[PDB]
Amino acid sequence: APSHVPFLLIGGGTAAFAAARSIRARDPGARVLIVSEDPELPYMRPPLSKELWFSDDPNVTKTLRFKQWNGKERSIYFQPPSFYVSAQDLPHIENGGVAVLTGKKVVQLDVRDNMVKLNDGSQITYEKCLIATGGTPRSLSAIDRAGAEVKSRTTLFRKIGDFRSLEKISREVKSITIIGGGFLGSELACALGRKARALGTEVIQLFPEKGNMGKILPEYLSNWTMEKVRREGVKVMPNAIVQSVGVSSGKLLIKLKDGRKVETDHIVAAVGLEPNVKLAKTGGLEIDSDFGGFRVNAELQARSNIWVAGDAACFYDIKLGRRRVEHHDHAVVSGRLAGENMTGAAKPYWHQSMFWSDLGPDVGYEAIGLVDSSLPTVGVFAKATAQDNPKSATEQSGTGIRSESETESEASEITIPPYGKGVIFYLRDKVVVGIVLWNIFNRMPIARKIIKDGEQHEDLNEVAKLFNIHED
Ligand SMILES: Cc1cc2nc3c(=O)[nH]c(=O)nc-3n(C[C@H](O)[C@H](O)[C@H](O)COP(=O)(O)OP(=O)(O)OC[C@H]3O[C@@H](n4cnc5c(N)ncnc54)[C@H](O)[C@@H]3O)c2cc1C
Repeated sequence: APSHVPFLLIGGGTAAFAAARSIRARDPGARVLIVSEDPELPYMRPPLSKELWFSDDPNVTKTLRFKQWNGKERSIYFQPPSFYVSAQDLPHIENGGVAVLTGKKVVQLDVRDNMVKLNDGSQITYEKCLIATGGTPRSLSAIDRAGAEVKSRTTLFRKIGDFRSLEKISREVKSITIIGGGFLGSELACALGRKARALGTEVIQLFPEKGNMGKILPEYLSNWTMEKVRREGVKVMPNAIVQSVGVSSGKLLIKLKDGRKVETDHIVAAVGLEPNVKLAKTGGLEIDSDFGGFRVNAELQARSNIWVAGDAACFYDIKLGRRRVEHHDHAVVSGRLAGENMTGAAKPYWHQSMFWSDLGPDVGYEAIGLVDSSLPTVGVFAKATAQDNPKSATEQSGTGIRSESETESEASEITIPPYGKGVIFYLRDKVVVGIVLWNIFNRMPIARKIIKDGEQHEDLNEVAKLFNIHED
């Protein structure tokens, strides 16, 4: 570990990588150190629950290369390992570079001193610091009460190391249970379900809601989604609240509050995240008590020379106010912006971050703004053409990272032109405050503009025609 680095990026995920890239774009002599508690160099998370499981290629667990839905291979890593310089070389190497200290954790932050201390005792001073620590998976309290035998047979799915362990479990055991009905839980259900159809084994998905993604999607589409996951072979148990987990026979026994017993060999928990804010206390840094995460100003600053980006940040959304998100898009754009600000840009974060999820190559969702199933919603559906699927969208764009194909921009203008797919408008009064797109692609710029303008929209059916017609 060097003693000092001009740019110190704490955490080695998506936000950290985008900030490193941005810093080096604006200052090509810059010396950037990423400190990553994981053994792996920076990598994107979306394939871990999607294309890596759909690959029929051997070796996938070793190589972490995946085929997109269009059949083109891509690495999980943001860049080849050859592109980084060594941490030892970074302070003096000609033209600077980006180094990663892997397997190291920042445990203390000294803001007054512009210094951090690592788990190994090392001290690093900085000029400009980014906190991009992401978040930690939530447990289920019934699992924490359970024996050591239960805990060792529970995966909190989040990293490469979890893909590798679970993929092997999937080939060894007869039954895996996913707890959580959210996008990630549902992705993993389809993933494991596909492998289990091959092996003749069992996959269960359980959650308290009436259908998959029940907190976000309206009842019709949530149920549709549950049927789709069931068509994959998965036993989906909605209305399921876990009372306890123990052991009975040679199995884990999950007892639901309603009396149902579920027997299984392994549990995967996908019940959300908590931002990694441990450094706030030594730092004296403000955390948002309502939403979680480090509070940041318009420019993503927590202090004059500390920025925060990605899952860890609680920022003021241009239209929603204070919020935190768990969006790949946000981690990329806020990371990039934080890097620009670290190099003097003084730019505010005005981005409206999008989210996507794929349940295999034939089903895709996108979301933007305030998407909460308890709001009044208006769904406008149409029938799918051959191109209304994540596969075609990947084929047209060359990428399956939907935030790249959609673009980050908002449309210039909205003027109106005089089920398998659709748009769901989420309303506050009769203002569209959020939108979900189901099998509709390359219209995020439009959805951003509709939410941004915040006009009253009486006839949402005319507005829907922007989504339901060809792109095109
Ligand atoms: C399996 C999975 C699938 C997903 N799929 C999608 C998707 O399809 N679409 C979508 O929009 N989003 C998706 N997401 C969400 C998206 O990946 C996250 O929003 C994104 O990773 C956030 O990036 P980040 O840099 O803020 O945090 P991360 O990428 O989580 O990186 C944070 C890093 O910092 C490290 N760290 C934490 N504390 C310290 C410390 N004190 N010292 C050193 N290192 C530290 C952590 O180990 C971690 O590596 C998915 C997430 C997961 C887990």
